[PDB]
Amino acid sequence: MERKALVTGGSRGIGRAIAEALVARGYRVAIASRNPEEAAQSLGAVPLPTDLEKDDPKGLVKRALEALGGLHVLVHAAAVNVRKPALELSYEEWRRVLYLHLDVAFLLAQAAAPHMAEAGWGRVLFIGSVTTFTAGGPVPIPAYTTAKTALLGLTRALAKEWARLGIRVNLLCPGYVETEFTLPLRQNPELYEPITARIPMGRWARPEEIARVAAVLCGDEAEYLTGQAVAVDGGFLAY
Amino acid sequence: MERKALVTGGSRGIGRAIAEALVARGYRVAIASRNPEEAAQSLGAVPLPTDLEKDDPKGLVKRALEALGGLHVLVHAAAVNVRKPALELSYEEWRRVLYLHLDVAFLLAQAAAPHMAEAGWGRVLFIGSVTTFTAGGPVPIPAYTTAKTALLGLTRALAKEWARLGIRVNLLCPGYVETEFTLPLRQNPELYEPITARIPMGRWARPEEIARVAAVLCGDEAEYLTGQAVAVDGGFLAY
Repeated sequence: MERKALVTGGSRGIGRAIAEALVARGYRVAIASRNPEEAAQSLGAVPLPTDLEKDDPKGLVKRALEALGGLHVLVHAAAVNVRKPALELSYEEWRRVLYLHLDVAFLLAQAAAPHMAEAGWGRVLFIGSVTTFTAGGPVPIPAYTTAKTALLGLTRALAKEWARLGIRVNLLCPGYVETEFTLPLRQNPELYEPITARIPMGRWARPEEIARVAAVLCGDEAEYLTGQAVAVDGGFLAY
Repeated sequence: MERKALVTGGSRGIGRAIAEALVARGYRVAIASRNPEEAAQSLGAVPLPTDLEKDDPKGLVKRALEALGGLHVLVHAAAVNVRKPALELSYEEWRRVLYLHLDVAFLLAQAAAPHMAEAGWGRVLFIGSVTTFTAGGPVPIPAYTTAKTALLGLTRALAKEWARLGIRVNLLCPGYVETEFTLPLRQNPELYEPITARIPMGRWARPEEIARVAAVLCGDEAEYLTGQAVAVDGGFLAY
């Protein structure tokens, strides 16, 4: 395969859809997650079992390099969250969310960049949220909101630093998507109704619809597109 | 051809590159401009001679419908500007810039929407600028800045209104691109140097690089992407 890609959180939800879209583009893909074997076998990707809440990120990148024979694309779609308001949230919980979403994003990108630079072409795709621009509405998710907003700053910073190395860095911000990660949200009218009423398209996205844009940001289409957030939200933020 | 597209300002610069990219996607394209015949013949599109600074916009849309047998995509890339500071600018000049960039955007979209709605699928692509987010730096372009920023509001408004009609509306914001429209800017060190120093990628874009993203926003990739600005600027805004 052409481009070599590593997708964390690639066995479920959005990550899985992105991995599938990249395989469809002819990329050699490695899927990292706690239990990536089923997804890897089904999608035709390389499985890299890992617990990114504990395992050294650069170690995962090394494994990806060894498994793929190079590294051009990094998509950090790993998911996790502690849905509690700030007054209830413990520092440990705050750190758990910020570590996986933000610190690991930095560590993975830092480790992957030299390989992309050597190849003279790279794409880093961080995953944001509508909470990169708002506070989540009826849902108490301060840590998640902070982390997903922080990613926009990291995106701009790395895009600036690595622009001359052939690397493009962007933040894909999906809106409300039908996935297991959002399963608890959709199964409650008091929350689903008010949120959906603000989506002009009147429906939540299918993971594959989000992946179409992720693929663009991981390809030649993004040659002159870097340091930006791209929201794919059915019109939610515009409402 | 599949999708039917109308591209204004499609015989030169960014518009021409977008028209070419759409033809490459298998779309039946109509190019509108003062003298679109050479471009239409070269690219394999339908020429629609028109002076959008004077001719009724809905009349152009009608001609496009007749020439293409339908209408799914509208790209308003027509260009014009009066580079004078606010204290020097006359109301007539202010209106000239706002009319072509903004009023005509509204009139063209308003006329095209019913046809897209009937087809159950549509894409409206307005063209912004880095001045949709800033004031142009060393260049005195208040009218242009105002118009290109206004387009973001129009984009959100129309995206919201037409979401359930199958229409997606977005604003492609190109950075500094090598075109004849920007020819006077590039031929002056005192202006080119300070601007380029703020582009992380260290170079201006080729029209075709911008068109790659325009094509995405005029295709199925943008199914769940609406009411947004997408900046393709080599990292300029992020710097």
